[PDB]
Amino acid sequence: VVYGGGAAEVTMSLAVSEEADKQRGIDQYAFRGFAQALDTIPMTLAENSGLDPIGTLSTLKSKQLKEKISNIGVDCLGYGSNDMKELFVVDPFIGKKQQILLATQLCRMILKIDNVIISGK
Amino acid sequence: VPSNATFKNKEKPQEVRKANIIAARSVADAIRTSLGPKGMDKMI
Amino acid sequence: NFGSQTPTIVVLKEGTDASQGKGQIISNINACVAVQEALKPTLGPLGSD
Amino acid sequence: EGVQAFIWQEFASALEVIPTTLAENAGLNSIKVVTELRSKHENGELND
Amino acid sequence: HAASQMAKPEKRRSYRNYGLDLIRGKIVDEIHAGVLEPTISKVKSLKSALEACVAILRIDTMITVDPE
Ligand SMILES: Nc1ncnc2c1ncn2[C@@H]1O[C@H](COP(=O)(O)OP(=O)(O)O)[C@@H](O)[C@H]1O
Repeated sequence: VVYGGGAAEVTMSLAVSEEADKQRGIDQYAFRGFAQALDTIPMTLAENSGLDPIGTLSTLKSKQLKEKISNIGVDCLGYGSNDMKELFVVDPFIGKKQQILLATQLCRMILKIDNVIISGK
Repeated sequence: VPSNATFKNKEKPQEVRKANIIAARSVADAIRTSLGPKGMDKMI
Repeated sequence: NFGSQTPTIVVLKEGTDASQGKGQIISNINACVAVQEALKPTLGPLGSD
Repeated sequence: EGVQAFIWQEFASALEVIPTTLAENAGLNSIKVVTELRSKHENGELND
Repeated sequence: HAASQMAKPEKRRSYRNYGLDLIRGKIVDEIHAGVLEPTISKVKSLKSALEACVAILRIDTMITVDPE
């Protein structure tokens, strides 16, 4: 079980960006691209709700650094209480786990494509 | 927080600005290979 | 003798290509190198698809 | 401390294309150079 | 020619000014064969042939505009 509302992507985003400082090397920029990609889903939720994606993402990132509670997320219904526990929003973890696997493993095949041969219909 | 303030309309200019940046960066990519002493000439 | 045309007999049927000269065997080399051009970047674990 | 400051962060990174292109056209790795550029340009005021 | 650079000083040197005889299929001295070429012809040829190759090696992209 996990709690939705953009709280899962923000929690997993800061964990990847923290490892980028320890590893460094040539892959330091690889963890940054994966961390910025996870934040796109919470920022997309703020676009359809007419919010500021910058102010919303900065609040979620500052909350996870101050406290360890991962239940803070984006509210598109605007009932207040960014805590997902009070809003009851719940998502399956098996669903959110496949979102990262299907997105990462598909981009691995796309980036390997060099010569593109397309026949005429 | 939602449903209030204003809602954005005519979002095509948001796509027009993207189409203008992508088309301008595509031109800057061909000239980019000519930058610096290692650049190459462009025959037209 | 059956006509004023008197056509000239061609050894091979119309549509047959030519050969010999210079570069006929070279044409076969450039055909294999061009096919090799696609398979070269696919070599190695860092290669492409 | 403003949204204008967040734009200036992208303005500084946009100027890095010139030294990045110099390494790409010369065959050298751009990140390996920029990693040395950031360290040397911190102490040195100029000419690096 | 490979033995001409290593021919070393002491005329007995020789090893140079030799070329191909296409009629007889042998290597003979070009001085006695009566074949000579101006020196300036070699200087202007190598410089002109290089400028043609330098201009081509420097072209990354060819742009062809259709006529109006
Ligand atoms: N009422 C809600 N409150 C907070 N977040 C929500 C709500 N409904 C959906 N979401 C978030 O929006 C995301 C997309 O949900 P939705 O578009 O309804 O289905 P799907 O997950 O198949 O795209 C989910 O990850 C969820 O966290």
